[PDB]
Amino acid sequence: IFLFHETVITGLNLLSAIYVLLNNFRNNIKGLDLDTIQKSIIEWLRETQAANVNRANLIDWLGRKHGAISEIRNPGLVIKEINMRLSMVYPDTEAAAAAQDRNLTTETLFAWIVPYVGIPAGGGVRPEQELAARYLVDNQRIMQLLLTNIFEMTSSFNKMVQVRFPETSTAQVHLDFTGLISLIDSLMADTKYFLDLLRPHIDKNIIQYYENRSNPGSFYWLEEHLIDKLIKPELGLEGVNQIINKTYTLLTKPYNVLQLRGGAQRRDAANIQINNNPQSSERFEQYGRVFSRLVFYDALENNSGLRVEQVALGDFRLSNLIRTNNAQEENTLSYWDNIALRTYANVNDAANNLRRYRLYGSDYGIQNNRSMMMVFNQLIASYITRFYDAPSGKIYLNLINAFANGNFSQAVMEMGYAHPDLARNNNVFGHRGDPTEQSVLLLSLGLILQRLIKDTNRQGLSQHLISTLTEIPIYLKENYRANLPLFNKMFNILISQGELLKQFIQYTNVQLARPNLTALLGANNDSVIYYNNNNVPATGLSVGQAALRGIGGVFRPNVTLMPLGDAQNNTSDVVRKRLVAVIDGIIRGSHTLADSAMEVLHELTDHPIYLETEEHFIQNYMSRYNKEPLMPFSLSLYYLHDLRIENNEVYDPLLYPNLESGSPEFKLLYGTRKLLGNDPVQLSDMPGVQLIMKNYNETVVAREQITPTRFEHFYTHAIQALRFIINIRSFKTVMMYNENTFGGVNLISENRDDKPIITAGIGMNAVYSLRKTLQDVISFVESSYQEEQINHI
Repeated sequence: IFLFHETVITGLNLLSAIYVLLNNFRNNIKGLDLDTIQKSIIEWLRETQAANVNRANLIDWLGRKHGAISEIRNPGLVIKEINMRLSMVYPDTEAAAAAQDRNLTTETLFAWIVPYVGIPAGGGVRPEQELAARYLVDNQRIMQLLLTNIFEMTSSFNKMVQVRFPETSTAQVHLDFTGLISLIDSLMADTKYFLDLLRPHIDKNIIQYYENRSNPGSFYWLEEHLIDKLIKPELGLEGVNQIINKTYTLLTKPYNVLQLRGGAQRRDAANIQINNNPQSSERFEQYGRVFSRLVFYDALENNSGLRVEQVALGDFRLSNLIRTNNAQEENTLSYWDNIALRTYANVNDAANNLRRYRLYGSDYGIQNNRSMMMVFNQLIASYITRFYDAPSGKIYLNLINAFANGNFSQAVMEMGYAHPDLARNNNVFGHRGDPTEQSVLLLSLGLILQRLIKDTNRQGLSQHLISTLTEIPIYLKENYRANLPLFNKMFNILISQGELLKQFIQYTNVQLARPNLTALLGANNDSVIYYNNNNVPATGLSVGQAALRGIGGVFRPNVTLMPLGDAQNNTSDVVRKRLVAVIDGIIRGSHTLADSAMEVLHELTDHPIYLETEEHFIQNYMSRYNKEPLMPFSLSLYYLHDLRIENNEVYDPLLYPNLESGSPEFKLLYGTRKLLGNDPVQLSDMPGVQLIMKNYNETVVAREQITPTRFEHFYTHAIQALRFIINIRSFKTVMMYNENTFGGVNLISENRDDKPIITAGIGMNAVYSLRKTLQDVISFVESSYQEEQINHI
């Protein structure tokens, strides 16, 4: 009964979770199927009357099936918005410098294609219909969602799902699923094996309840939907890969070009025509804005597309260190009062008017600004916050030494090598140029770390630093144990995202040009930050930009921020070098902090045993109750619970490294820390898994017993599946702009028509941890009365 729960039900829940993710992945990729979208648009133009040529009619069309051409789940997401200013996507193909380019929108294109509806006598596609298939599709949105979905899915660990680039004639991108497929076969075989073994001792009704194909989440239901209709054919996984490749190829292929000039008086007049003499850059869709947003920010949109409201510096716990010298000295952090005479605001107006752009926070995890740079800086913020003990006012030096005194000593000790996230009030974030490899750290966090390394008391001794581990409080070492692995894994997720983006940029022909930013925004060609007819030069000499009294500004030209520039400063080659530079900076910082986290962890006497709620919990439980606490592997599946949604994006507080020692969330993280990691898990690292095995073999006779190799194999496959699922939904997905993506879908439901893992309803087949609260799980472990918990199961 207990063993059945721990083997059959656990394996069925894990396989069902794998199916949910794979099926949602399939639906998303089908939703971004560019081959179908283009062919359907051409068919629409072939079969539509001239009067019905409008975006509404096409949206209705794509929502329907037309012969072999499949419907699209969400037509409006992949067709350009009606008023999308076309110069926002196609670089200067456009003349953004006029008030006539303003009347040039997708509406103009729909008005331009009216005369080229219908089929020529030959039956072949019109050239205009091929141009319409290109220019009417929101290609940038497709590329963004495709990249994000792939990046959520990519699972190089355990060689599960590997994104390989075979650069042949097609712009080839392949998702090798062999590892995940072999793992699915393995867990299905193990699930069937324990079913066969336990059939004689379990009620026939229970076995049929977990086997009958009509019951969702049963073994044979999975054998139908997960294997027969997904892994090995409905659209199979290899067909999904085909659509991924074809879509990416179609996104990056050469096309014929239109001359997008227009605007007689309104948006239904066309100076548009075929351009049979195009520049090379126009034959290719450009995705510089998309990649920019993925890395740091998309400067073209309001506030560079970020959520950056000016807040008092004291919103952050460590605001007293957003400073320039010791606490007892006179602060010099200020802002430019007048640029003509280069005067600084005085102490009072500086301390009262200075605001921080809220790109990170101390009280929450990653919940906004899911770009690589801002995720990176928010992780640093939480890092310093969690490990700086306020009552003592100390942080362990080895945590930050390599970062602030080593690889990133420039961003912390020198000025200009950080993004300026401080300014006087009534100065919005605005439209901001590209950072460099050396300005991916937020200036505010750099100043904090500078204060952490350098601050000294009146006797010259270090103010904030503890030099030896022996003097770290106990609970803080517990916090180390539980949170440092999360920090390492997350900085490595950033590294993996950056390296994979680099492989896409390098091993495919994608063009990464930006539009004519200065024309669209009306900014100066020397402007490094522009917002509402204010031009911030690369010197940073603008009223309100942060500065240091008596020394100068926080901007270093050609380092802090690049000019936003015109189309010529926004070519695919240029933006390519800029994106890769920012990526490399993120990667270097993440490597350094991750190595430091592991270094401090290695110095600690860390022997994680599965579901110890705290140090020495097992031995003390044995001492008090003379028995070994129940720690079934099933409880780890609690992490498969529904993620939290905020502003349509998932996050997971349970699996964010800001947890506090002794809390229930912390106890789960402390118990499952090696299980969440990437290291092999031996069966002695899970003592309750070994005890349930021994207790079942003591009852059954030789023929029906289990080998420590069959148990080791099942659980190796149980570990891998759980890690694959968790790494998708709670990490890769959470650390990226994930709206309209598959990674964060709920795996659980109380409706069996909704999900194959059914909790608290007709068809309920979920493990104990998915039907109960976290407190129930922790007490499941820490209760003396084991018989009543076994009675629960």
